[PDB]
Amino acid sequence: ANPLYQKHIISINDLSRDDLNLVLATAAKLKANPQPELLKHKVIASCFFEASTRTRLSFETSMHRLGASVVGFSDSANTSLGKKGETLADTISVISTYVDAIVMRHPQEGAARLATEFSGNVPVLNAGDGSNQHPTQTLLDLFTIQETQGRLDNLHVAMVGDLKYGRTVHSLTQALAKFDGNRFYFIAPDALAMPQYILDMLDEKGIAWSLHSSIEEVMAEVDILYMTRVQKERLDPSEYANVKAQFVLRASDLHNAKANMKVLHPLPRVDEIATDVDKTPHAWYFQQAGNGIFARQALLALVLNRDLVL
Amino acid sequence: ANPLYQKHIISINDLSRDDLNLVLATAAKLKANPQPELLKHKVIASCFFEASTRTRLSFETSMHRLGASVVGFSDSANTSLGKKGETLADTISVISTYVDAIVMRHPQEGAARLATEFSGNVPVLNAGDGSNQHPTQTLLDLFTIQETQGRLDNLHVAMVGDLKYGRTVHSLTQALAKFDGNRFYFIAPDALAMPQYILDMLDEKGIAWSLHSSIEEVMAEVDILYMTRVQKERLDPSEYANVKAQFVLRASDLHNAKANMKVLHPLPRVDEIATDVDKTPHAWYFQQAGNGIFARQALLALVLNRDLVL
Amino acid sequence: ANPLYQKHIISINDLSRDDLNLVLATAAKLKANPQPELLKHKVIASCFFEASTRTRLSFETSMHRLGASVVGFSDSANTSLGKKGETLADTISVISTYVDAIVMRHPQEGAARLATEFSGNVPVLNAGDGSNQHPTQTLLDLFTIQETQGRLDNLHVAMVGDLKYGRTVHSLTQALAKFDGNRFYFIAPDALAMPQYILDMLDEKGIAWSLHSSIEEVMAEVDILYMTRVQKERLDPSEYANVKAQFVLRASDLHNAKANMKVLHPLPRVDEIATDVDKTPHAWYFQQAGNGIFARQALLALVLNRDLVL
Amino acid sequence: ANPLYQKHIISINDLSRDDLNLVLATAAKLKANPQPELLKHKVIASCFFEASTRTRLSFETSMHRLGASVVGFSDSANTSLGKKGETLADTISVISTYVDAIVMRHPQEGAARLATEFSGNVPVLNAGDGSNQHPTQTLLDLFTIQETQGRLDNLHVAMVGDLKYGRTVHSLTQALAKFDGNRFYFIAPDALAMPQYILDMLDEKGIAWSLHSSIEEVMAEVDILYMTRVQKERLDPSEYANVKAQFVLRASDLHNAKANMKVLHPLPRVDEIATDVDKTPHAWYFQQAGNGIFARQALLALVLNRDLVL
Amino acid sequence: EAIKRGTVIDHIPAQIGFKLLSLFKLTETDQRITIGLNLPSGEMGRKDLIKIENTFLSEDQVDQLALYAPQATVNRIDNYEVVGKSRPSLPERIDNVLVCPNSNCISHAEPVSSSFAVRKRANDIALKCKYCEKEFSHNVVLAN
Amino acid sequence: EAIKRGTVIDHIPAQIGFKLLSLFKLTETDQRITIGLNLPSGEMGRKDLIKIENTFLSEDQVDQLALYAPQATVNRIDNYEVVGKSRPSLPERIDNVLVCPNSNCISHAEPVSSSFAVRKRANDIALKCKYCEKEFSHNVVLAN
Ligand SMILES: Nc1ccn([C@H]2C[C@H](O)[C@@H](COP(=O)(O)OP(=O)(O)OP(=O)(O)O)O2)c(=O)n1
Ligand SMILES: Nc1ccn([C@H]2C[C@H](O)[C@@H](COP(=O)(O)OP(=O)(O)OP(=O)(O)O)O2)c(=O)n1
Ligand SMILES: [Zn+2]
Ligand SMILES: [Zn+2]
Repeated sequence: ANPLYQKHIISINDLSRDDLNLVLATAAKLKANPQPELLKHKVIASCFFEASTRTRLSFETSMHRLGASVVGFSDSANTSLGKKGETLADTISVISTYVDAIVMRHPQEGAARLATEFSGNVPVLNAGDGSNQHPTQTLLDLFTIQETQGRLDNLHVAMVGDLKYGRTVHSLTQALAKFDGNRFYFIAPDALAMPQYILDMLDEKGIAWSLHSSIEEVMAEVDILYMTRVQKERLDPSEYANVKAQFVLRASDLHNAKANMKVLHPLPRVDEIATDVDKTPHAWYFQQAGNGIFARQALLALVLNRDLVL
Repeated sequence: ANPLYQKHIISINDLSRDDLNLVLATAAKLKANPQPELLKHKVIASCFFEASTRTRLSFETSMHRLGASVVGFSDSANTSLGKKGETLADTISVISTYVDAIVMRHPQEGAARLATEFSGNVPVLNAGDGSNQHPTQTLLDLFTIQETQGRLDNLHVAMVGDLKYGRTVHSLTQALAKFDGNRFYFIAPDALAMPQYILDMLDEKGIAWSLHSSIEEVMAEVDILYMTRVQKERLDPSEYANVKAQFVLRASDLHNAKANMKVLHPLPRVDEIATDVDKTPHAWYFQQAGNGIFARQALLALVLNRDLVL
Repeated sequence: ANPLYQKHIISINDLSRDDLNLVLATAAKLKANPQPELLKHKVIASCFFEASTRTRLSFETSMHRLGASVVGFSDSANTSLGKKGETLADTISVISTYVDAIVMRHPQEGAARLATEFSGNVPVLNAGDGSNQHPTQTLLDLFTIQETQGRLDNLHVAMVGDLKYGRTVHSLTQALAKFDGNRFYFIAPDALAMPQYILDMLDEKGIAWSLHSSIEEVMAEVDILYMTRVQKERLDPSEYANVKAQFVLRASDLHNAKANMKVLHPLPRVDEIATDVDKTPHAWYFQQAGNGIFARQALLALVLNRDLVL
Repeated sequence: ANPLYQKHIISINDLSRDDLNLVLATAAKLKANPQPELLKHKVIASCFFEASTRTRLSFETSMHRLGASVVGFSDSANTSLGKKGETLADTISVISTYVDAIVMRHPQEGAARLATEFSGNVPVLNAGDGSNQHPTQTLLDLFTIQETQGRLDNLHVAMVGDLKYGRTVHSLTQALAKFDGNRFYFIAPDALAMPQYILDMLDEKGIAWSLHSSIEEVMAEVDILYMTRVQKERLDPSEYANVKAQFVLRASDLHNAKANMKVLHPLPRVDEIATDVDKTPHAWYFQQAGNGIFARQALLALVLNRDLVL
Repeated sequence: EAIKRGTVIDHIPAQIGFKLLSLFKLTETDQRITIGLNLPSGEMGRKDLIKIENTFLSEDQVDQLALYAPQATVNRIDNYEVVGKSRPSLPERIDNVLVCPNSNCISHAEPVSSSFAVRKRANDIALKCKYCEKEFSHNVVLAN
Repeated sequence: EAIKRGTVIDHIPAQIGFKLLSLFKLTETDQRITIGLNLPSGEMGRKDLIKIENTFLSEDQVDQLALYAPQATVNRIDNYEVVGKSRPSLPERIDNVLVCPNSNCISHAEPVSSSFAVRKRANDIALKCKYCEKEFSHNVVLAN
């Protein structure tokens, strides 16, 4: 079988570089040659314990693109009046008798990992567990970088915004750090700096990174400008006002950008990316979202289908 | 391709009489000879930003009757604690990379039209935008009138109820006014009269209409009695009490109705149509709802399938 | 004892011209000569089954200015044991064994009147019952007119805004119609016209009134310009915008206003009175609100004391 | 008349050292010799646009201890007519025609200051405006320090906890900086450090301050240990656990504390002060809270009386 | 006074001058600009006028002036001396500058340009929003 | 073309005259106005110029330009003679024109005019909102 057949997809730290490359290669194939009946007769649970419309639609679309059937729910409503007094363990023990795979998003860290201990031979795919992991986001990010840059090695990658609390940038950094010669530029206010443990991981690997106060300091040498939302609910509104300008992008900021440079953003971008960026050849956040379909198909295909995709 | 292939379906004022006839003819065909695999391998977004169970089930049923897959959501919950700070533009920009068509209902007028500016080559079908348009309701209404009356020309059409605020009667009037020789009877309290701009449109076209205080004034010559819900939340309860009787129908009111006359109502009818009407041969509101399936199939088929239906 | 001693205060329709004059004369006296101990040792129930912060604070302040103690509640979407099961009748039967007077506001018409049937010898004062009465607003309105104009007869009174649904303007019109020689000017869109029953009442008393589409038509002659909010909640947003301009008042409109003319508004006034009116000598809506204190004091004093030495 | 008669009390930045001393001297006098009739016949508005039970009960109790009457509201997610439409300006313009003083707490910074621009000659007392000021907390804090230490100069004051977001510690630091020879010890995680603008202000006045990572470093010298809650709401739960231990205080930590040393905390204190501190002679947070009564009485008395015979 | 080339629009009503510069971005250029305001011309309320250097405006660009300044005249300059007089007609689309008065219209707070349709009436002009499809008097639209 | 009696604002940083006209509502009068942006500028590289007749600017009003044209020159003129030239100096308070960047400040959508205390720093100017008492760099305030 293929290396990922019947494996759980929980954390980027459990996927090797060969695993990542396999998912991306499979994604490229399906994009080029769709296989609308590959997962015919599979039933997949779309379990959004925490609601996330954008991520759920992406995942369920990917299921249907391979011909699978979908059952599911979306809570976030059930919370503390009772939520569900039933353990997650029991919920999974039940649901894993119904379906062929579980895709789940949950507000507590570790939830997907816990699921695997109760799902039997039913694979669990983590669609996000608290501030921990979100590997399918990282997989579509990587696929998008590889497609637009031709490689995942020797790149200049800038990450901007809330580097402190963004699970998505933590995970992308770990992922890119599995490849060689990548250089990072971290652009964040002090209250939102890339955490020390990420920097330490880079140090062990002998990977170069530098801190920068603004985007213009490095705009002329970056291949990927990866922007993130500033969880403004964390900051004082006056504090937000004062640092806002350093993590916002507009079209005029792009004058000296390389021709190959792409601007990514896991969305929503409401504050950080002006709409005049949208029609530059650098804007690639919507194409990025579109690649979620192919990355998520590849993962479902690899995990549910014994033989590799052609 | 057929005239409607890959077109957006936003407003009745954008559909010609030939367009309307094409949708209805296609609907007649599919009713007579179902095509359960026509849209196999299409994925359609069912986007109910404003919740509407009756309209959503009708639309999603129509999608499945042609073999399409469905992803979607229903909000109305997200409102003003944040709702979604993300622009509709961005939501559509994302979703249009996932799916082959978008069916959407929204509380703001113009929302579907705005969608088309961001959906790329992905068709948008308007399932209702505020107090503006609801063209698939008008299409199932028209199909129901054509089926039961044998024509859309030279009819006597009575509309009763909240003519002021009913988008559905405004749209049906505009639609019927594209055909010839139709005569209208408007039965509404003064606070809820058919708006002047509709009357002016009829005047330019040299179409006859008259105002009537009650249903009995015209019951003996109408071919279609189209009833609407009185949005009682607008009126004072005592005001509602005092005009109530003029827009309520019971079976005994039907003594001198033509044999061919049908009573339509887009539903719910809880107040306006007594349940003793239900078993008269004139009650046709449930058959009307049933025709929503065939009108909505025809529209999806025409928009997503290059070649005309046989 | 005085004609209002131990009387219920429910409806303007139950108060004679002499009753109105007695309340107003008493209000002027307490305004000039406060009696902070008049109601010492009285306990008054402030029962807002329907919340109204402005009306409640005004009424409770009045109670304290006469030295009374206050107990009560303001109710949102709730109740403890056991209303929503317990009748209003039982609630009043209980509360009337506690207190010396009941001030109540309620969402249903007739609530205060029903209360009088269960409160024994405890006087009930209606702080508003649904779309029916609000007699202490009318008393404070009348006190303000009398104080600024020196009289309640032979006045030119314009009323502008939502005349169809404003219980406050219906009540003020009824009240003013108990005096002689008043002339009315009604300025409202057709959809929100002063109701016919009001017009009939004026006709039967030979009281002159006329419709005008603009404030400019009456400004030179008006003594009191009474503005009322637009209940836009019942209206389409498009509709509310098409006839906004007809009841908006700004400082420039007062150029040919009589020296004595006052602008009144029961408040809140957003979208109707521009803030630039506030500084003119005609703006009197805040003074009107302040007059609520003296009108409500007079009422409590008259009702709870046999004879007032003032 | 006294320097605070009819003055608004909005910001610590508007109060001089002499103003502070006057409030404190008056508080000591009323504590020793209560004047339960000082404000007889005054009516005070307790306006908590933002709910705060502890602060409201404290303030209302103060009002009653001086014999004043009280009207007001505490607001959750609501309002009657017609705030959320009606401006704060109009609300104050109304309420200031009712009452003799306005005590207000509000979620937006500057709300109390704006109120003074509309309240005419009615004094406004700020019970807290967003992340800006809370001057009566600072007054009660200062009263407690003075009462227990006998002075407000030449003190060693440690502040521990969330120094970045605590409006209470910013304000207390500003206040203490109006006196001479005070030395500060700031004990906070880097993410929650006392802001630079505070540090600059101390630098400009030649006031000594230093950072310490543990309470143990300063315990032997501290006169006042002021603990402040951690706004963990802004923080990751993992983060809140990694630096919990740095601001937790327990009885064992007080072993080498000076006999005079007091522990203060504006409350609530969960997770910071172990209950075992409560019984030590240093625990003074409940006494601090009780002192709110005398500080707030003094303020009301000074503001509402020309001259105080005490 | 005079400019060698670019454009000069004249006979702008009083207190409409600055509004054109505002609405139509009429001064948003590194190219040279000279404007005259509350200028004497003939009538008591008189006139405003504008002059723009090295830039020309299309026939469609002229037409947007209609709603505010019907009586103007746009003028091309190629050497020193004029070439052709121009007059704004009612356009079929007024885009970008107007704001839909319907508060529930999707156009508010979305990355789209406003767009309306025009038609005459007794005492006013109807404008119809591209998005909400609602129709208002210009006097309603022109007060927001 | 030149002026007999009134005020001339010269050496205005280019493309700024229009802004000055907006912020300070200088076109809201009947007096004759003459403007030039990016003009024939011997005495500059690229500058703007505004003339307003029969109207005069006090010291504070002149100082309110300091943030938008700190090297402008305001000329007072009577009987065709320039009777006084003054340069904008940093005001201590700026009202009406700026918007507080704190989104939670009470000033937004309330009937009050903005107000900021001004104090110069090495490399920028600090502006402190009268209402929320927060202080921002002028670059933050001016941004929006
Ligand atoms: N290099 C140039 C050349 C000419 N003009 C303009 C300024 C005047 O507006 C115009 C004058 O010519 P007109 O045809 O406009 O004068 P009229 O004939 O229109 O005046 P009137 O309408 O009173 O007859 O020339 C200019 O600005 N710059
Ligand atoms: N009756 C007048 C006099 C002067 N000005 C203008 C022209 C200049 O732009 C400005 C200054 O007038 P000056 O005579 O002082 O011209 P300067 O060349 O001296 O200005 P500067 O001192 O900057 O060199 O005022 C004017 O419009 N009308
Ligand atoms: Zn619109
Ligand atoms: Zn502010």
